[PDB]
Amino acid sequence: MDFDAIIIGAGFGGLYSLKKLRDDFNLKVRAFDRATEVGGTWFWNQYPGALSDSETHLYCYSWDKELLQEMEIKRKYISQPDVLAYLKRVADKHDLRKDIQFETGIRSAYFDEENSFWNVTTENDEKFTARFLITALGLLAAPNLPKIKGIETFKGELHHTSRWPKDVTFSGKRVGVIGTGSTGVQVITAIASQVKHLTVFQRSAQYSVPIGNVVMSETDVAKIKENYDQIWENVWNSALGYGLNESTLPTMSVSAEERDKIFEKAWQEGGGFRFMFETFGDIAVDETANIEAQNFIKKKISEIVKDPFVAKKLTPTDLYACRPLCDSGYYEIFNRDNVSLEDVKANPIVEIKEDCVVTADGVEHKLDMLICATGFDAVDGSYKRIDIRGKDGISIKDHWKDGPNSYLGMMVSNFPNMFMVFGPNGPVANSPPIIETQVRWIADLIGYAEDHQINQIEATKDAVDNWTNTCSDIANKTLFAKVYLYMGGLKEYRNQISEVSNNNYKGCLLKQ
Ligand SMILES: Cc1cc2nc3c(=O)[nH]c(=O)nc-3n(C[C@H](O)[C@H](O)[C@H](O)COP(=O)(O)OP(=O)(O)OC[C@H]3O[C@@H](n4cnc5c(N)ncnc54)[C@H](O)[C@@H]3O)c2cc1C
Repeated sequence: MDFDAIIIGAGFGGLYSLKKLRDDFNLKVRAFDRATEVGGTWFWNQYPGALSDSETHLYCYSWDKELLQEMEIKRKYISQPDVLAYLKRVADKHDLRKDIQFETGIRSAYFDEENSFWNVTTENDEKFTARFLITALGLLAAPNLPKIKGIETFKGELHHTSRWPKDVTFSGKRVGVIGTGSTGVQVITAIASQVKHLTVFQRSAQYSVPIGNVVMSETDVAKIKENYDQIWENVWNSALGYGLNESTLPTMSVSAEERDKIFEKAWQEGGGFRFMFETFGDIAVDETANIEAQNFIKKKISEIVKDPFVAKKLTPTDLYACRPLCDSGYYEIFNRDNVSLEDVKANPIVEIKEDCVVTADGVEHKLDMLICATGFDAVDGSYKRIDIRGKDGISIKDHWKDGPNSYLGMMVSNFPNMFMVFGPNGPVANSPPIIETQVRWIADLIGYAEDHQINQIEATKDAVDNWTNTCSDIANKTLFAKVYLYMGGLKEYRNQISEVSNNNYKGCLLKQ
C-alpha cells in the first residue's frame, strides 16, 4: 500500500476529502487532478459572466470558523475568478498542495480482491496503490461540440464555454451563441453590449428570474459574519441550503392580488431558488401552482421585451418551471438593435460553412465567432470515462449500462472501498453543504474501519435497491421528470445517512 487513500479531484469535493482524511484522521493520502491548479470546475469554466447560483456567504466551506471571519464578501453572488481565489486560499492555509499531484489524469482503477485495495493508473502509466478510493469527479460538459454538418469547416473563432481561452476580444465582431441554458444566459448577458452583432440560436426558451447581484456594504458583511453560526445552523436544517425562508404556503390558498404581491417580492430580491421555494411551498408539486409561477414570468417577459413578436419567441411554451435560472439583465438584451433571436426549433441549423451558420430557411448568418454554450452532462459520464473495475472486474460502464444507482449517493455495489463525493443519486441542494456532509460521513466510516481493522467496506445489492426506491417514492410525487436523484432535501438527507451510521452501517459489508 502506497497510501491509505487516493482522492481523484481537487475541486471543492476533493480539497475537503484531502483535508479531512490527512489532518483529522492522520491518514497518508494523495490526490490527483488533470488541472494545473486547485478549483475543479471553477478552474476549467472561465467563460464570460460565470457566476455562482448560491449567495457568496454560503458558497463556501462552513468547517473553518476563522476562514468565515476572514472571507471577502464583495458582491451578493461570487464570480468565477473569486471562487477560484478562495479555493486557492483554502489550499495555502491548510498546506494541501504538497499532497496533490497536478497535471495527472487517472486512466483506470482496479480493485484488488486479494489484498483489498485499489490499483490506480495515471495516463502517464504511473501506478499507485491505496486501500480506499475517493472519487470527487464533478460533471463534465454536456455536448462535446454540436453535431452539426460542416462545423469543422468554420474559419472564424469557435469557442466552447468549457474551454474558454484567454484574451477573447469582442469589439467589431459578429458573434453567435448556440445554447440558452444557464451558461448561455450568462455569456449572452455578458457580451451583448461588447459585440458588433449578437445572434442567439435558442433551441428551447427557458424561464429566468433576476439574480439581483449587488455590492455588499461593510455593514452588510458585518451582519453576516456576526451571525454566521445561526446561518449555518439554518443551512443544516433546510431542504435547499440557500439561506431561504422555505415556504409551506400553498399557491392557490391566497387571492390573486396577494399572489402577485408574493412573486413580485421574490422577483425584486432575486434568485431562482427564492422565486421557486420562498414564495410558495407547492410550485414544484402542483400543476396548477406551477402554471401560476409560469404566467408571472411570462408576463414579466412581455413587459420587459418591447417587441411582442420577439417576446413571444422568448416565452417558454407548454414547458413547466423546473430547475431555476437567474440572470443580470437577460430579457433586456433583446431590445438592443444589435441582437437577433433565431428560434432554431422552428428553423434548425442545417449547416455551418467557413464564414457562417446556415439555417433551414436557407439564410446565411455571417459570424466572426461562434460560441457553444455547452451545458453539463448527466454524470454518470465523468465516471463512465474512467476505467473503474470492481469485483470480478465488472466495469462501472457495465454496472451502470442502464442508469446509475448507488447507496446513499456514495457507495456502489460491487465496488468496495470506493466512496463517491457529489455522485449520482445524491441530494439536490447547495453543493458545498452536500459535499461537506458526504465527506464527513465517508471520513467517519473510514475511521470506524481503521479502529476495528476491517479492510473491505461494500454496499449490498439490497441497500442499493432500497435506496433506488426511496428516491422514486419521493420523486414521483413531484412535477420534475414529467427518478435518479434524492429530493427530500439536505436535512432529510442527513437523517437518512445518520440512521445508517448509527445502526453500525446497516446495509454495508464490513469485512475482516
Ligand atoms: C459557472 C458555474 C456555477 C455554479 N454555481 C453553483 C452554485 O451556485 N451552487 C451549487 O450548489 N453548485 C454550483 N455549480 C456546480 C458545481 O459543480 C458544484 O458547486 C461544485 O463546484 C462541484 O465541485 P466538485 O469538486 O464536486 O466537482 P469539480 O469542481 O468539477 O471537481 C472535479 C475535478 O476532478 C477532476 N477529475 C475528474 N476526473 C478525473 C480523472 N479521471 N483524472 C484526474 N482528474 C480528474 C476534474 O478535472 C475536476 O478538476 C456551478 C457550476 C458552474 C460551472
